[PDB]
Order: sequence, then structure tokens, then C-alpha cells
Amino acid sequence: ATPHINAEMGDFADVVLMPGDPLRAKYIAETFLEDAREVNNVRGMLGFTGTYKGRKISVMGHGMGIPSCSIYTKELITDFGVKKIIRVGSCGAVLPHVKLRDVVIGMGACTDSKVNRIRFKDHDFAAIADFDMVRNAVDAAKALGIDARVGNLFSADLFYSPDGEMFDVMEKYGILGVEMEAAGIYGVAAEFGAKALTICTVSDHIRTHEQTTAAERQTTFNDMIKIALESVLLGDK
Amino acid sequence: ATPHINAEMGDFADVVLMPGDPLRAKYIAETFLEDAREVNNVRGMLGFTGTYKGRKISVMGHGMGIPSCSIYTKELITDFGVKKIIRVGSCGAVLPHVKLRDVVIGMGACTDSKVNRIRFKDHDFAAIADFDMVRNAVDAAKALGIDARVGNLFSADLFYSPDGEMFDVMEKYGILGVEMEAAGIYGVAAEFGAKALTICTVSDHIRTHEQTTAAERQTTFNDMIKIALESVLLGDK
Amino acid sequence: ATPHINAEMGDFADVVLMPGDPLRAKYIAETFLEDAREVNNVRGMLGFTGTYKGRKISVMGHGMGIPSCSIYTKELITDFGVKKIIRVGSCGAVLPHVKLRDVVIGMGACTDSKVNRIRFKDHDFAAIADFDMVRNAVDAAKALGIDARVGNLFSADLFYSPDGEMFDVMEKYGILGVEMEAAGIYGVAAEFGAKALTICTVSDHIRTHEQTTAAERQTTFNDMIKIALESVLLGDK
Amino acid sequence: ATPHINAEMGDFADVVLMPGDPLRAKYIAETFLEDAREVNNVRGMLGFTGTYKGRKISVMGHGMGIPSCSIYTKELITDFGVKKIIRVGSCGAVLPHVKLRDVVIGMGACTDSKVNRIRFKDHDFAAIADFDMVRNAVDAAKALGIDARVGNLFSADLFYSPDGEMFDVMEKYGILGVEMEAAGIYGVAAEFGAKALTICTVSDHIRTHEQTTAAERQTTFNDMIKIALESVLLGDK
Amino acid sequence: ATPHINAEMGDFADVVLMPGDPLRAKYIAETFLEDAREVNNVRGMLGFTGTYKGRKISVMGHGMGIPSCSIYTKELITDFGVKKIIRVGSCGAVLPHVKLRDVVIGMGACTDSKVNRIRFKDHDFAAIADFDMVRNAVDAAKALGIDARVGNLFSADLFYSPDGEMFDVMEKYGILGVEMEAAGIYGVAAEFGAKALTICTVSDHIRTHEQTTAAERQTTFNDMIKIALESVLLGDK
Amino acid sequence: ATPHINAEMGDFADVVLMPGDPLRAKYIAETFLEDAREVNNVRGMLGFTGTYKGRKISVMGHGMGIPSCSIYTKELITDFGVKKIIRVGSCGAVLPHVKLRDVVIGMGACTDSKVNRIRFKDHDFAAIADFDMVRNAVDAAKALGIDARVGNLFSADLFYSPDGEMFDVMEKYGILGVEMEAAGIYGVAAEFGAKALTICTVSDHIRTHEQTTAAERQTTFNDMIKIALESVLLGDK
Ligand SMILES: Cc1ncnc2nc[nH]c12
Ligand SMILES: Cc1ncnc2nc[nH]c12
Ligand SMILES: Cc1ncnc2nc[nH]c12
Ligand SMILES: Cc1ncnc2nc[nH]c12
Ligand SMILES: Cc1ncnc2nc[nH]c12
Ligand SMILES: Cc1ncnc2nc[nH]c12
Repeated sequence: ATPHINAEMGDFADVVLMPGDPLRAKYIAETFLEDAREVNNVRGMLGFTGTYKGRKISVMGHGMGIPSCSIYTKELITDFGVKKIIRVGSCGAVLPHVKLRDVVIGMGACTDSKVNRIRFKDHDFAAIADFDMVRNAVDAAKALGIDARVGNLFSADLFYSPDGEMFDVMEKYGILGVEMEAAGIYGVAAEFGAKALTICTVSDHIRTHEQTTAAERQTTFNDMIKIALESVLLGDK
Repeated sequence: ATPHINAEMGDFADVVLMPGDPLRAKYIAETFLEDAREVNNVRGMLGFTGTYKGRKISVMGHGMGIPSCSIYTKELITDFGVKKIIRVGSCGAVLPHVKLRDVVIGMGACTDSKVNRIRFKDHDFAAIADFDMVRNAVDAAKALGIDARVGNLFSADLFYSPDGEMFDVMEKYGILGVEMEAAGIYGVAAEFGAKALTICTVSDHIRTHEQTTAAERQTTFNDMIKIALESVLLGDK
Repeated sequence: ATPHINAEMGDFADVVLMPGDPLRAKYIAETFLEDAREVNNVRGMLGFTGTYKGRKISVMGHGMGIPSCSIYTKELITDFGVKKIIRVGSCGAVLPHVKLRDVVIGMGACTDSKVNRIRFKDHDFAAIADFDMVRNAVDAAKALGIDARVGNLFSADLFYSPDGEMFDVMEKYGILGVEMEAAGIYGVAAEFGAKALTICTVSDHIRTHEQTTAAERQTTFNDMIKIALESVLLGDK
Repeated sequence: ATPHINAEMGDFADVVLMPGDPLRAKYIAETFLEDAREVNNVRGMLGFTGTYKGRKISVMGHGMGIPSCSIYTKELITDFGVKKIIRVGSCGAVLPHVKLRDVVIGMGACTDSKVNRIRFKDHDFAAIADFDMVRNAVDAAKALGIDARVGNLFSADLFYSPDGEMFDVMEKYGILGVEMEAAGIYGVAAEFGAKALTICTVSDHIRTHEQTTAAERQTTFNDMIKIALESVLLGDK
Repeated sequence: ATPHINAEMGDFADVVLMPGDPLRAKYIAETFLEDAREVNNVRGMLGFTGTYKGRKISVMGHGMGIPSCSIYTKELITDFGVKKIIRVGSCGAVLPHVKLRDVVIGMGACTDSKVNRIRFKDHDFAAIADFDMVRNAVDAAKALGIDARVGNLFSADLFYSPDGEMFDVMEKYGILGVEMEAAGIYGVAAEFGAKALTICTVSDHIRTHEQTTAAERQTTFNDMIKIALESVLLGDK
Repeated sequence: ATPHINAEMGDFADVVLMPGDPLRAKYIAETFLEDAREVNNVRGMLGFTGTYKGRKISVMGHGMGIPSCSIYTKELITDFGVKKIIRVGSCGAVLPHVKLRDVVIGMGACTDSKVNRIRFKDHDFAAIADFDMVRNAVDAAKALGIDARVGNLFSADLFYSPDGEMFDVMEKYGILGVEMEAAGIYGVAAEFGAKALTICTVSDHIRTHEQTTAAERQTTFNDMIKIALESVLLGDK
């Protein structure tokens, strides 16, 4: 057991999907995992382990923010033998052509945070995902007939940022989506030798100002989850 | 209802106690509040509103890290008329003379986060608590015969910091406790026009390594909650 | 004798009031101290030690700017056993509701100086005053029927700042007064193990431009000195 | 015609291969392209356009350092309609498990340069390559029986860096190779909406300097060019 | 009259020598100027105007630190028609070969301060003296048979710096002397269109740890002053 | 022989002239030096040694950007005993009173590069030329009836800077010319104990782009070389 996870080695699979919302983890466990057992509830950060098409898989919330997901992923990698982490969340759109229900894969992640600079002698550390995991995700989305956009995400420390001019910048440099963990998770993965990937569905559009709500929205969220789950299956083969 | 809180203007008191852990907010509602009523459960961030010796009070977790509490404190302040936020949590100590279970009042909060620099044109913004709130807490503590140090806290972005030596710097400058929120909450308070104070219980020494133990946790934690609740009363008078 | 103070251990009281202007230190010695004795004149930075209602007190100018007062406060603390430093000066206001002659207590001090970043590994060090000293001053002020705001000051390196807009940022974050020392004095206090507090008289509005006028200066200045001197008494009791 | 490219729109292909040394550009043109025609001589930075298996392609040296290649890549993107830039060169390794002559694909590029911060409001921009180009290169390498590693490169501003401890950091964070352009080219591509990729062959090892014959170097360099060239064909399919 | 100088246009010469110590200004006025009249005493910062070999010359203290000298030089340049400022002070040695009684001329000045970054969009502004003034100084020293070293000075914000490793750095890059104003004065000169120069005599040796005291020491200080005075005479011709 | 210079100690003179474009190096050698012998061909960066009025002198292109010239200047200083480096090239002007073909001597060089901060503990290093070399160049220019301006140059990392407002800043602070190497060469020279100078001729004007005939350009370029060459002779005297 670690400070934020009350479980023991073996309780988690070597791969863990991680949404920001713990309630979302329970939703993933019951919707896609068979024989899912809760392996953690500390601070209400629900974690589950089960199987997908016979493969052992875990899913657990990481809370909101780089500081939050950093603790959890680190504890998973160094104390529970987790070798892969796939964040599955929502991001805000900045690019006009990126429509809602578009699955976004963060090959890289820009950031507002100072954590990677702390780690990298105040230089620029390019926070990137594991290449194979990105490829597995793209191929899985393909097999499912889903159009995935691979590019840069932006991990912000302030969901309510005082600088709105930054969004024009993110747009100029092609940032595909804005969220709050990717850069943090990739920094932890590189620091402790594991692999990570972040997948997002666009729920908000800071461009055309139009969030999402319909059966269609929830269908895209599940597609993302399937992409994540199927991508690990391809990784095993 | 805001993006992370499903409640309506009026569901919250004008003062809100906030621990990091949502499960603690619940325990506080059940232990110190009468007519406890759950006003939010989005993302499992349990929020309660009740009464303490006649005063309307609210208690809701804020999650871990500056990005997490910044979201909640902001939404409470701008959409629920919350005037005062009182963070009640745990912190690690760096000063040898600061022993476990000690109660620390964060008059100020240092940080390695970039949030305030982003707000303050990259200059040094002194993240400070509201003076009256600090004084109220100091007084409530004396009335309860409890010792309470007043000074600087350090809000870290990385619980698992790769910069060990920074703790020597914290010690040299008198940091009373190491946590992960104060500086963010104080930043938001100044930005959105509210008042805040962070009270922390010394859960361990970053040096010695002695995580919370036995039933000591409850007494001290209850003392902190007692100090914060009473301080709110002295504040009204 | 230190490099900038020709005095000997014992020439100074354990508490020292310090205005920026050396000529003010003299006026204070003559006006409020009995048995006033000049203990330093190096670089014309007049220093005095006398008695106030029986208490041994010292008053010496610290010059203008963080680099200047850092030198003096440091030498007093490390070579003359000075335990408490109380800066008593003037400040420009940025908040419309803060009017001229207002008395401000710097609980905290923001700055655009790099001194604290150099001390704090380039992180954010919250330059704060000693809590008891702030409280003593707030009380001394009430006993004198004087209004005194408590909050953040901004210590600027450039009196003639080429960044006008920064004042809007100061206003937005509630800076009560703009001066040029607080943050440095608080930094030195933490570094060398002493206590400090900065009290300022609002000499004008950075906006309106209304430099000190008539005999109002003397009354208010004397009120500030009265508040600082009395605060030292409440401190001993 | 631009400040450093004396040619007209159409003279270059929509895809440009760029070696560090200009001499290599002429070699590439006469060794792998057919019907090559010179298109630029300014500053001795030779430029060539021709075909590889029917595909129109251009090659030209980009010089050493982020500033040099930023000039050329920018002009090609905005004035000659270039859509893809592939830098082909050498790099030094810091990882023991990375051998000389190993082919490294830079999915991302870290850097100690300020060009990206100046572009990104002083935040962390993750300088990444175009994902499809990365996979094309990996698949082309596989088809040619060549082993290819994908990950981070480090673009140094100083070949003779005053800091030797930084190499330990690079190793700790998995940097595959050290060179001097990638982060700059990726920044430029992002700024002007184009795609870029950097492929390097491990020339030396900052570790234990091994040894390679001019013959072995020849083979490796041609493998890198074929990879690059075949990757372009895969991209078209 | 300006906020820190109680004088009127004409009271100062268009050239002003400035030592840090106001008492030193009086020493210069009486030792080298004929018919010297005090033109300022605000805050005890003595200023004088007289003639040297028939030329109108002024001398005035600037206090200690960039923040201090910035105010004074700015007020002199923009309100008293001063076109030239020559700081004449003392500096600490860092280079072994730079002996005591060596006259140092700061063609440039490095710094710890953030003031020039505030002015220069956070970039590197090379704080330099006016070339002609440097040349006049070198020629004047020559005519007097004095060996002047021209190079870089280092303007520190902290006379008592917490980082001693910086001195090795200053030494590695050939900094000839350490003081506290040059960089500030050069920033003001460039900002308001005037010319400045800083001349120093080495009084302390942070290398061999040996200050200076003798008739010889005071002879070198006067040589520096003569150099400054004679250099302006050459400037007029 | 070094990584970028295939020559041996003695092949170069203790003084090296460096133009941006390598083609210019061959021109300088056959137009102003006698008995010239090639000493380097690596990467097409031609090197030559010979004599000018009996004085041994070398010339070789340094490429574009701080990173490029830093490599070459460092190797020449540490491996070929070079004592003086004179960069001769062009620059863009931002000051209206600075006309095309004007000769500019860089006593100092500002920059937006991080190389000097990385070298100087993140402080402001004033990248300055060797004073004697500056005066030699000014005197040589005078002797040749050429007008020469002395002051700051700005070494940009990005020829195509995203910020256009910075040019206003440069103008406000008197920058005489914009180029891309000076600050880097001065940094290197300071690091390895050598002397450097940068001389530029105003090629274009970021203001109103005027016009110059290839003939006028020829004349101006030769004037700059003579200046440089004659300045070396003056330095020897
Ligand atoms: C609109 C917005 N801004 C910042 N971070 C976000 N994550 C999701 N949506 C976001
Ligand atoms: C090491 C550390 N960092 C931040 N918050 C903490 N609480 C307890 N220990 C902590
Ligand atoms: C503009 C300004 N800056 C710093 N200190 C001051 N006191 C009065 N006005 C001031
Ligand atoms: C140390 C270093 N820096 C930059 N590029 C390189 N290629 C090989 N070694 C290198
Ligand atoms: C020793 C020392 N350190 C820092 N600044 C100084 N000015 C003069 N002497 C000095
Ligand atoms: C804009 C710019 N940047 C860098 N070097 C230059 N030479 C001429 N113009 C230039």
C-alpha cells in the first residue's frame, strides 16, 4: 500500500486506463470489464481491476491536475508494477477544424506547469507519449472506423486561466486539445521508466463555444474507451 | 450549477471548510454539523452544508494539488457566494522543532507552482491569507488550549519531488509545513475577491518518515476542525 | 563595527525603527526618544539609540531600495543583536479606496526584485512579516484610534518603472501600497533569523499624482511612529 | 527568391530532405535522385530537386544550430510551398543501450534554446514531429531490415556545453540522441502549419567513444537516406 | 525640483560624478572643485556644483544599490539636463591578477538584478558605458601614468549573497570587479538617452581576502577621481 | 584536428577574421592576404592563413547563428591557440539615424538566446567585445576616412521573430544593428579567456527598405575588411 492507494502488489494490471473522474472509472469497470473488483477507495479515488476479452486490465481515476495525476501514476509505476498508463479523458478544443466527437491522441503535450522544468534543469523537456502506444491506439481506432487526430495537447494548471490570449497561441501552433494532466503523466513516465498515453474526446469548443450533450456524445466517449482497451490488446501481440 | 459542482446558489454557506480528501468532508459533516445535507457529489467531491452552534457552514473536499483546489475554490466564490474558504489539511514538516500533530496556520504560502507568476506578470506575488481569519484561528486555538504556529507553508506541485535539496532551502527559510494547495487558494482568493486561510496538521516529517499513526490522527484532526469552526464564530462577532 | 555601520555590539537596542530617509531617523530620535544618542553616521546613514517610555529603542535610516536596506538590516541582525526591525516609511497607492495618509501594515510583500528567487532556488518565496509584530501594530493602532489596513505591499526595484500596466496588476490583486523595501527586509529576516514588519503611510496615488502636502505629513508620520513604538511595547508585555 | 534562397516558387518539391553539411546535399542528389537540377547556391548551401521512384523531392543543407535551420525551414515553408521537411543527420548518444550507427527517429525534441518559449508565452511547447512521418520512417526502416529507435532528441544550443551534469539528466529522461536542430525545426513547422521529422544516426557516444570506419559510416548514412526517401513514398500511400 | 532632489535647472553641471557615499561627494567637492556650492541635501544625499580647471562640474552621491542610483540618475537626466554621469566608486576583486589600487573601468556590467530584463522584454540587455567616455577615461589615466583595466563589472543586488559559487563564475568569465550600481546606471542611461560610465578602485579582494588601508589606498582613490575629472575635459575638446 | 576543423596547431594565426558566408572567406584570402594557404574544408567552411603587411592572419566563415559560431570560435580558441576573433558581416538597423552601408562596431551585444544565462547562473552577462580591439577598429576606420558607430548589437536567435514589438524596444534602447552571432562569440571568448570583436555593415533597414547596388555593397564590404585588418595592425602597435 502507498500513501494514496490502499492496495497490494497484484491488485492492479500492468496497464491502467485513467479518467480524471473516479465515478468515470466505475463507469468503465462496469461497462467494459468482466469480473471487476474495486481495489482502491482512498480519498474516493475508485480503482478497479477486471478483464477485457480475457486480458487483465485496471482502471482508476487520477483526479484533476498534474499534481494529482502525478502522485497516482508514480505510485502505480513504482509500487504496483504498472508498466503502462492510458489517460482517457476530455479536452477543450482550440482548433476550428477539430470537431466534437473527434478522438484526440496526444503524441506530445505542452504545458503551463513548472514540473518538467524542475525535472529538466529548467530547460525544455518535450513531454511525449510512448510511440508504440500511440501507434496501437491509431490502429485500434482504425479497426473501429474512427478518425483519430494525433498531435499536441496542452496541459494547463488553471482551468480558469487569467490569460485568454494564450488560446490564440495554442491555436497558432496547432494544439489539438486543452486538458490538465498529459504533460504531468508523461513527465512521470519518463522519470520512472514506464510508458504513458493520453486519449481525449472533444467535449468543449473554446472556438465555436459549443460543448456536447446527446447519445452521440456518450457514443464517442465509449469509442475512446474501446480504442484504449483494444490498443492494449494490439500491444500484447 | 458550475462545471464541477452540481448545486445552486444558496446550497452553500458563505464560509466553507475544505479538506483535500472528500471522505474527510463527509466525516466532518457527520461529526461537527447538525442537519448535514449533501450538496454535491460530482467527481465524488462530496460537499456538505449544515449548522455548527447555529451557524450555517459548508464542508467540501478540494482534491489534491493547486490545479484541483483552484477549480473548486473558484466556482464556490463566483457562483455560490462563498466569502471565506478555510483549508483544513495535513502537511509534512521540515523544521526539526516542529513536531508531529502540530497545528500550523499558513499566514503565507510559498510555492514552486507557476500559477501566481502567470497571474502576476512573472513577478513575485506573496500568497497570503486574510489577516482577520488568521487572527480568529489563533484566538480560537488559545480558547481551546491548543498550540498553533503561524508562518509560511510551502505548496508543492510534486509530492514526489525530484529535488530533495529544496527541503533544506525550505528549512533554512522557516517553512512550517509542506502541502499542495495554500498558494493556489490564496492566489484564487486575491483574483476573485474573497478571503482564505489554510490550517494544517503536521502528519509527518519529510526527513524522519513517520506517516500518521494510531488514534492520534482523529484527536488532532478534530482539534483543527474545532479551531477552524470556532474561528468562523469569532469572525462573525 | 561592520562595513557600513561604525558602532559596537550594545550600541543598538534589540528593536530598530527604520525609515528610508536618514534625516527622518534623526527627527524621530529628537521627537520620540529620550537621551537620544547618535550611534552611526557612516555614509550619512544616521543611527540613534534612546528610550521611549523606558524602553531602549533604536532608529536608523536604511536608504532606498532592497539592496540598500538588505545591507543595513543584515549588519544589524548579525553584528548588533538586533531582534526586530520595523520599517516605517511612505508608499504609493494603487487602490482607489485606499486614500492618502492611510496607514498600511505589510503582512506580506510582493516584489519584482530577484533577491528572494536567488535565495529560494528560483521558486516563489512568500515574503511575510512576523505575525505577532503585525498584530501588535494593529492593536497599538486601535488603542490610538487610528485606521490601519493589513495586507500586501509591493516592493519595486524601479521607482520610475517602464511598465505602467503592472500597476493594474497590483490593483487587481489588492496591493495596498507600493514601496521599495519590504520584500527585501522580510527576505533578510528569514535568512538571518530575525523578525520584521513594515508600516507605511500612503504618501500619494500612483494614479492621481498628489505628492505629500502641508502639515498633514507630520501628523500622519507621527501616528505611524506612535503605532510602531507602541507596538514594540505590546510586544514586550 | 528569399534572403537565403535564390530560387522561385516551384523550384523545390513539397518535400525537402535536409542534411547538416551542404556537401552531403550534393551527394544525396547524385546518389539517390534522378534528373536532379540545382536550385540554390547562396552561401554555399547547395539545393537540389529531382525524383526518387517518380516522386519529386528536394534536398539542401540546413547548417548547424537552431537559428540556421530555422531560417531555411521557414523560408521553404512560406515561400516555396514546402509541406514536409526531413532533417537527416548525426547525433551523440547518452544511453548505454544506444549503440553507434543506430538509427534514431525524433518523435519529440527537448532543448535548452529559448526560441520556443519566446514563441509560446514562456511556457513549455512540446516540440514534436508529425506522427505519420514518424511511423512512415519506422515502417520504411523495418522494410529495409533496419532497427529504428523512436523517442526524444535533445537540441543543444551549445555543442561545448558548460554543464556536463545535464547529460546525466538527459540519460535519466531517456533522451536517445543529442543534436542541434530538431526542436527548432519542429517549432517552425508548428508555427507555419507544416510537417517535420528528424532522423539521426548515432555518430559518437558521449560515454566511451567507440570507433567506426569511414566505410561503416558510409553504409549507415545511406541507410538513413533510404529510410527518409522510402518514408516519403509510404506517406504518399 | 524632483522627488529626491531639491534643486532647480542649472544647479547641476551637464556632467555629474557620482560616488555611492554622500560624504564622499562632499570630499570630492572640497578636494577637487573650486567655488563649490551644495545644491541638494534631500535624504542627506549631498550634491555639489563647482568648477575643475574652469569647467563646471557636479558631484553627488547615489546611495547603495541599483534601485537607489536609478532614481537619482534618472532625475538628473530628465529634469536637470545632465548629459553624462560618471560613477566613481569602489568594487570587490574577483580576478587574482587584478591587484589593489588598480583603476577599473566598466565598459560593460553584468548583473543579478531583474531591472534590465523588465526593460528588455525579459531578454539579455548588454548594459554598457558610452564608448567615448570609456576612451576619454583610458586616455586620461594614461596621461597620468595610471594603468587602467577596461572590462566587465558585476552589479549585485546582494552585498551579502547567499551563493558564493557565483564568484567562481564571475572569475571564469573575467569580471574585473563587483559593485552594486553600474548595470543600473547603464540601463537608465540607455532608457533616457544619456551617457554613463563607471570607474572603480579595488578596495577588497574576495580572492586573496585583503582589503586596503594606507596613504597609498587614498592616493589611488584620488587618482580615479582625477581620471574622471580629466576625462570630461578631454570629452569637451 | 577538431570535430569541425581538420587542421593542426599552427595552421591558424593568433588572429582570425570570420565572415558569415564561407564563400566570403575565400574572397578575403585572395583579395587582402598574401601567400595564402588553405587550412580547412570541413562542411564547406573554408579556412585560410596568410599575411597582410607581414602580419600573419587567418580567415574562415563562422556560419549563421550563435550555435554555429560558438562551435568554431571555441575550437579555434582552445585547440589552435587563437587569441583574437573578429567577426565581419552585415546587420539590419532599427534606428532611423543609422543609414545603409554604415559601419557598426559592437562594443556589446544584446540577445534573446539562453547560452549566456546557462553559462552565468541565469543572471545577466554583459556580452562585450575586447575594448582595445574596439578602439583599434575605430581608429582604423578614422584613418580610412570611414565613419564608424560604436554601441550595442542585438544577436537574434530567430531571423523571423514572432515578436515585431521587440524592434521598437531595440530602437528605444539604442541598438545599432541586428545580427545573429556577436553575443555568442563574446560569451565564448569570455569563457575561454580570449578577445573578440564584431564589425557589421548595415545591409538592410527593418524600417523603410532602401536600395544598394552590388557595386556599393562591394565597396562597403572591402572597407569593413580593411578596417578589421588595419585594426589588427594597430593592436600590435
Ligand atoms: C475550457 C478549458 N480551459 C482550460 N482547461 C480545460 N480542460 C477542459 N476544458 C478546458
Ligand atoms: C513531501 C510532501 N509534499 C507535499 N505535501 C505533503 N504532505 C505530506 N508530505 C508531503
Ligand atoms: C511609484 C513608486 N514606486 C515605489 N515606491 C514609491 N513610493 C511612492 N511612489 C512610489
Ligand atoms: C555534445 C553534443 N552537443 C550537440 N550536438 C552533438 N552531436 C554530438 N555530440 C554533441
Ligand atoms: C565583497 C562584495 N560582494 C558583493 N558586492 C560588493 N561590493 C563591494 N564589495 C563587494
Ligand atoms: C530581423 C533580423 N534578425 C537577425 N539578423 C538580421 N539581419 C538583418 N535583419 C535581421
